[PDB]
Amino acid sequence: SALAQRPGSVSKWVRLNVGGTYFLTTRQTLCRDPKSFLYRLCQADPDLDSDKDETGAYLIDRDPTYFGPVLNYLRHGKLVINKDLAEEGVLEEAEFYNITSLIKLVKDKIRERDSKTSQVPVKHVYRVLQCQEEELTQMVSTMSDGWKFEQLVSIGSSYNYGNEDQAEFLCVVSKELH
Amino acid sequence: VSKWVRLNVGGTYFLTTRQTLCRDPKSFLYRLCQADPDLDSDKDETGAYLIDRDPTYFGPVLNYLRHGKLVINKDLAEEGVLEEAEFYNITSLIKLVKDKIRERDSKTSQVPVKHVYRVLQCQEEELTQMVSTMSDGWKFEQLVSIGSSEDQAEFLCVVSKELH
Amino acid sequence: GSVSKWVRLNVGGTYFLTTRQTLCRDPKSFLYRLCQADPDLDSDKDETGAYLIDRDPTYFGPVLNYLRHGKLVINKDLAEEGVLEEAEFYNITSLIKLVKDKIRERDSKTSQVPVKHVYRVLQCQEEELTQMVSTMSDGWKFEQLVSIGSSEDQAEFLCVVSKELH
Amino acid sequence: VSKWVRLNVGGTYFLTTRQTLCRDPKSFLYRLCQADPDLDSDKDETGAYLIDRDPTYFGPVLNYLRHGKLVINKDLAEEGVLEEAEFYNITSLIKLVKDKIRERDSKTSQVPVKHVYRVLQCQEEELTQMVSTMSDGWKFEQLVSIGSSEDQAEFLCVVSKELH
Amino acid sequence: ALAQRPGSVSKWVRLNVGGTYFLTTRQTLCRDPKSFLYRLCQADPDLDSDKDETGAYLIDRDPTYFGPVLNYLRHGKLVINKDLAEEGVLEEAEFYNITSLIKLVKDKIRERDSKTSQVPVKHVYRVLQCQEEELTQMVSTMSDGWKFEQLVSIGSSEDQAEFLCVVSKELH
Repeated sequence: SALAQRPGSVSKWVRLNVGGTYFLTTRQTLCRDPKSFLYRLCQADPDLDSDKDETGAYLIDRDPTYFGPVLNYLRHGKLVINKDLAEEGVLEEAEFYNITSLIKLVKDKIRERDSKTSQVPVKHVYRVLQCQEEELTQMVSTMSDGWKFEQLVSIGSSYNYGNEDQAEFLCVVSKELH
Repeated sequence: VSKWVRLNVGGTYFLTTRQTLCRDPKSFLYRLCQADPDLDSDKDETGAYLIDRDPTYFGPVLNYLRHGKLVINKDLAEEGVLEEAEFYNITSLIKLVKDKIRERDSKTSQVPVKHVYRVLQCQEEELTQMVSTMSDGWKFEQLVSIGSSEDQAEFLCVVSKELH
Repeated sequence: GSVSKWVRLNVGGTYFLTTRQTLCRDPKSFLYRLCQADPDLDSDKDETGAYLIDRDPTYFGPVLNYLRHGKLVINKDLAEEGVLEEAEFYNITSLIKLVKDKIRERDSKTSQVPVKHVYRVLQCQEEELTQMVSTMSDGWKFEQLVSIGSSEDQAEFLCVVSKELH
Repeated sequence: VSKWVRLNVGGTYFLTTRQTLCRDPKSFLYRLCQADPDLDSDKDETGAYLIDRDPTYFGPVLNYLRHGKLVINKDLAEEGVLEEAEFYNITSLIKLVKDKIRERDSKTSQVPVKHVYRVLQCQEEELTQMVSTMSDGWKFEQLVSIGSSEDQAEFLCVVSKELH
Repeated sequence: ALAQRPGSVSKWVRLNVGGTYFLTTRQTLCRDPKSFLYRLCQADPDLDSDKDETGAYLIDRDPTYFGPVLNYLRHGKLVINKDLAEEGVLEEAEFYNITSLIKLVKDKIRERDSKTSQVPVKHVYRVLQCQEEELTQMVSTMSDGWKFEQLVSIGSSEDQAEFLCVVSKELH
């Protein structure tokens, strides 16, 4: 019944037993955000000397898989998620441990990808080129790079009017905008 | 008399508290929680309880029993979850697990987001203008004459939009 | 009337625990010899008790799952071809069927057949044109439309619309 | 020189039988199948042989030696297999993997699925029919009036078909 | 009591990176004299307290990104699997200070973000002209690779012609 704490109670290197798969990290990493459950470890908390085991690991009834990204964040202040981990189980772990900074960023991600699908795609831009027939072949083959043919449409077919008169063709052409 | 319980699930070991293995008291797991003299021999030398089931699927099961949510990693197949939910007898989860299966099954739809349309009208003079100026999201499908000889039309013109 | 219940497998390095009884679902399979406690494999047992098996464990999961619950559970990363080979070596006829249905299921899914279309020509005068196109039922896409004279009564326009047949 | 042999590729143990490692006698591994006096420093406490390489990619290789097939999990990089194949020197497997890599590279590059076209003809009355009764797989492209105000043709109508 | 450890004067070096043990040879870690690792390579005294109860040196970083690092060293080539986050490697490269790696790791991060290639693979366009009678023919005896686009009528009520016809062709 605690006479005093245990020889490792302040060690540099701390062993966590996050739900089964043991983790390794330096006590001081845990002192990054001083409102987290884990900040207790950082400060030698004597309430934890019954949730430590045989190896002197700290125990944690939570999911080792999801924990990683968290422990990394504490290590360098960055969000790392492999492409198969499910970000919501990262949220649930961010809350449980209580890392106010992180939780903001996870829920940023969660929107960022519910955004990522949402779009109206490729804001196409259109242009109406006009020419006579005598240069139709020309106008079509000498379009600019990237632009596509959408439609063209006659404007009067069956000889002219007088010693002058309106062009003869339109042509609408498009381009992407990625 | 320990708060903690080790589980040898198919081979790999799992750590968790007596407290988490009784959130649903009809389950198999509940007996462990209850310090049962009928699952004593099903412990190994290091103390764990032995459980002839694949663990890679037993993950999400144990998470639910912790925070009451469903957490499935993109690659893990739901169908393998369900079997473990049903083997362990955790009805509330099974409900959730079959809702995921119906959830993502119905996504085979090649049934697209319905395009709405509009039929614009303008004269020749403001046609180039009309086209280039075109508002946000609207694509161009076709235009047509109404004869280039009382206003009525000079040109008509169709255009589409997505509505997801 | 003995009950030596549990047994450890050293499949390819990574251990496995499963009950004697699980390994007696297909009595024509290699694993049935482990189940009967065969003296001819006492020298394929290491120190820790387990049975040595010179095969890939990443794929031996699905195979052992079938013998627990009689179903085919395959994660999306694991390639089914590897489940087949293991299924053959261990010799689980029932399973070798199931695994070979999966492959033909999927390796004939990647064959992408053109979508069929149904096509109709409507016909609507100028006034009621706008109305026609913007009201269209679900699925029906636009295709073309043509003036029939652009200038008595008749019909003013026609129009082709179309719809997937998935 | 027993029967069973333990490796230790990159710090994650492998188990296999002498017999699997003699398949190719011009590969590094072959020395571990004979019982080499000069690869006995590189044994550890557990008796296993030590190998400074990456055990992710080593699996496939070791598989090929057991049953002569190139099995790969979908996520893993073939380029990493190639490289581990080469190191160990299995000329058979380097060929199989350099097949796999050519087999899927330049995947995203098809010869332009050629198109064949027709030009259907009809009159006022059967118009609706011609379109509504179109052969399997042909697509609509364009239709044309021929002078709308003793019979002749009234409507000409182009149509395509993909040739996969 | 004898003399020395059947395994002290050893080529082999155990790391306990973030909690999952890695094995490698002294000769491997030394590939870049500038890196953090180069020190454990050379059995540094200012690290003899980051070793554990069984000889492996300790590193507070994430193994699941380490891998690639320890590979590049072994064989001077960048390997990452399709599911690992390329960004997370950059950090583990920058912490260890492997300069040649950090030029590669970033070049891949460009390489695939630098790949919105909706870049319209080009099309050349032509304008054909044929009468009514030989209008079915043109369309079908049309050359290899060309597609149809649109066609436009020219005056229905002298031999010349009666229809234009636009037709595309891809430029792969």
